[PDB]
Amino acid sequence: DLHDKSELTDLALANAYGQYNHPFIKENIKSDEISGEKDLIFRNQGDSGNDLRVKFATADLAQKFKNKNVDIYGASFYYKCEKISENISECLYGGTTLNSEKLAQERVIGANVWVDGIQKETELIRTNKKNVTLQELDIKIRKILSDKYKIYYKDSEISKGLIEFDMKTPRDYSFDIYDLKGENDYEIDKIYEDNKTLKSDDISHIDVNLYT
Repeated sequence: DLHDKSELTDLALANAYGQYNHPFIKENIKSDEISGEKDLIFRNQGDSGNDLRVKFATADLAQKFKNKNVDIYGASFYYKCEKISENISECLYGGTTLNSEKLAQERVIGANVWVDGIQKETELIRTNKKNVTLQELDIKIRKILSDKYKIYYKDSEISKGLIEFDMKTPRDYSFDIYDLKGENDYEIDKIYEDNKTLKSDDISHIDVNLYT
């Protein structure tokens, strides 16, 4: 039972359309500043000079990355992002991996895609990270699905969709693309606050099934 796009508000759709098409990506930056037990602050490193607040589910996660060089890839937002200082604060959940943890060669993952059961062109996503967040993978697939199938347009035909990430062992992860937790990003993106990370070389493939 997949959620229908009709259940979403115009604001939820517009927010999803914006964030999945414009991921926040930063390579090799470092915060030695914890805020509110569970957040790391990167001053001046958000978009357009803004400060970045990266939010984690736990103090242990924030502490793991404190004073480490990291790469960030995640969905960013402003509304309800807790103020840091005088500069504008931009936020993101998780999306964080150690910059030193890199593969010997790029991993390219293929996604088989179907719309009403009809097979569409394979989609390809890639990473050089030894450990990659599930958030990054999800965003890279939703970006292509948005580009090609307009999944977050209000009037486009797609009304249901599931993305499944399968490992080389019997373990998978999945996202129902219309099961948004709220209409604002600060709530929607909490699905990434666990900073869930997968070993890139243990990922097998991705399945995308969309329906009208």
